[PDB]
Amino acid sequence: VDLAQAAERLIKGRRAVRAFRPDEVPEETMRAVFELAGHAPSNSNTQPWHVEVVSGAARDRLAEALVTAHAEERVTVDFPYREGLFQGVLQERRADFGSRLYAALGIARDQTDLLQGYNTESLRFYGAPHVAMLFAPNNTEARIAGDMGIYAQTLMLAMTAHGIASCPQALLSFYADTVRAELGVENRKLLMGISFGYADDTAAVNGVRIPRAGLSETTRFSR
Amino acid sequence: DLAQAAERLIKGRRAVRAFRPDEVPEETMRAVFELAGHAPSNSNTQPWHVEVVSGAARDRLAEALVTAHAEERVTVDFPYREGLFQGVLQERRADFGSRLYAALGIARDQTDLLQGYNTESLRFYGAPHVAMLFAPNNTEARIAGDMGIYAQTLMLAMTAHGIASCPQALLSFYADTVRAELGVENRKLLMGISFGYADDTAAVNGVRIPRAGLSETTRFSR
Ligand SMILES: NC(=O)C1=CN([C@@H]2O[C@H](COP(=O)(O)OP(=O)(O)OC[C@H]3O[C@@H](n4cnc5c(N)ncnc54)[C@H](OP(=O)(O)O)[C@@H]3O)[C@@H](O)[C@H]2O)C=CC1
Ligand SMILES: Cc1cc2nc3c(=O)[nH]c(=O)nc-3n(C[C@H](O)[C@H](O)[C@H](O)COP(=O)(O)O)c2cc1C
Ligand SMILES: Cc1cc2nc3c(=O)[nH]c(=O)nc-3n(C[C@H](O)[C@H](O)[C@H](O)COP(=O)(O)O)c2cc1C
Repeated sequence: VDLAQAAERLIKGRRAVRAFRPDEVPEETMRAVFELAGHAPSNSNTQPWHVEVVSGAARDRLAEALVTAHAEERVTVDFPYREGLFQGVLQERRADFGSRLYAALGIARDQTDLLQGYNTESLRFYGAPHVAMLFAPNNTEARIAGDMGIYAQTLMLAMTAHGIASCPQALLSFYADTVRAELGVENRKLLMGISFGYADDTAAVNGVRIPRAGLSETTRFSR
Repeated sequence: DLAQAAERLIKGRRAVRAFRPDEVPEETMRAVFELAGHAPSNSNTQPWHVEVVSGAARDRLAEALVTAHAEERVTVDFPYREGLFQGVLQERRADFGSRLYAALGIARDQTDLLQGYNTESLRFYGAPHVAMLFAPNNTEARIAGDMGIYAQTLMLAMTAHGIASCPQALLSFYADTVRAELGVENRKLLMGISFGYADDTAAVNGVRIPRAGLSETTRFSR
């Protein structure tokens, strides 16, 4: 395996997977993956990430607690929304993603109950046997959050290298107090959760193909 | 196999602080930046705007940064206040600094040497190219997280083609200077990434920065 070919395979191969088989990732493989992810760089080598990996009965209790919190409207998000977050082309991209996702699920925007069933399953980690909750310092701002993203991508690519599918989910961070209470975590903010395991390649949702903007839209070269 | 190749990329990438003058071939640069675009993001928003600078334009930019620093014209879009890092995070920062400054041969009391080192850092460590990572005006934690996803995708794509890199928060302390030299408006500068081919004869490139143990950053429960 040539390095240039390997990076293309990992980077393009990793996709947000929304339906998993129940089979667990072997403990030795999970150890190798999370050890490798720790090699992510960060400002001054601060490594601000605190990662809680949940499996088995603890993962089942956590899924049920999230479903209950969602039903009781107990939203406890650590990161507030900022006005005008997605305007212009950012809004166009979100709308296009939403349309492709709902078309792959076979759901129309007006089918409120079907959107509910789908979102209940999202809180059950899309059936994934494992979830990694990415906690960050209480004073996390843009620079620290950037490092949390560097880590998240290092982890997802290390998972892809071992045939482990993943879904990064901001949704899980909307019930941060529930995650903290279940896991006994104190004085840390929850940025996202990453559901992981082995993809169910028969699920239509895993056939969704999300495009990218391309060089003309993202990059400029000057000399 | 793929598992070994991922280990080689993730562990092989290091912050390189001395470069050869040789340029990255244009076709390789286009392939690397197109591959980096495959980074995921919230709702596929892809909030990144990247300015890649080379040749005479890179020289003019480096000299403008050197001048801004010498004149104390610091302009920051994202604050970096002292005390941002506490407890173990502060000790990891101090431990890194002790390792870096020992490799550079610069003591804590050497103001003239620290100034000379910072001048070279604003000259992108002699790298033939620099990528300036611009983010939306209203960037907060979630959007910044996506910028980080992109930055790591880009650095690993570079490593795969034997391209060395150094992410630099330092360059974001002269945001108005970078904006003016590049004709950029209404975007915030998060960081710069200097890149090219490592000068393997430089002592600074021999530094190996460790990581906290898996037991220190990760907790498994069932
Ligand atoms: N307002 C501004 O202009 C700011 C600029 N920056 C820049 O952004 C980058 C990031 O800064 P930072 O993350 O602090 O990294 P720095 O390299 O500045 O400092 C990293 C660590 O090394 C220590 N250190 C500094 N000099 C020595 C030495 N000779 N021997 C041993 N240890 C040493 C620092 O202590 P100490 O606490 O004494 O610095 C700190 O613990 C740098 O280029 C910095 O100059 C960062 C923040 C604010
Ligand atoms: C930080 C972050 C948070 C995300 N949050 C969610 C989420 O809550 N639910 C979800 O279904 N997908 C979520 N996504 C996944 C995407 O929507 C996806 O990465 C994007 O559409 C690009 O598609 P791809 O990853 O399949 O290439 C998130 C992605 C990231 C990077
Ligand atoms: C977002 C970010 C900003 C950084 N800023 C600087 C910088 O301004 N100057 C510098 O010499 N190194 C900078 N670093 C590089 C590191 O300090 C380095 O990644 C860390 O010490 C781990 O070492 P390694 O990348 O060689 O494995 C930065 C790293 C990141 C991820």
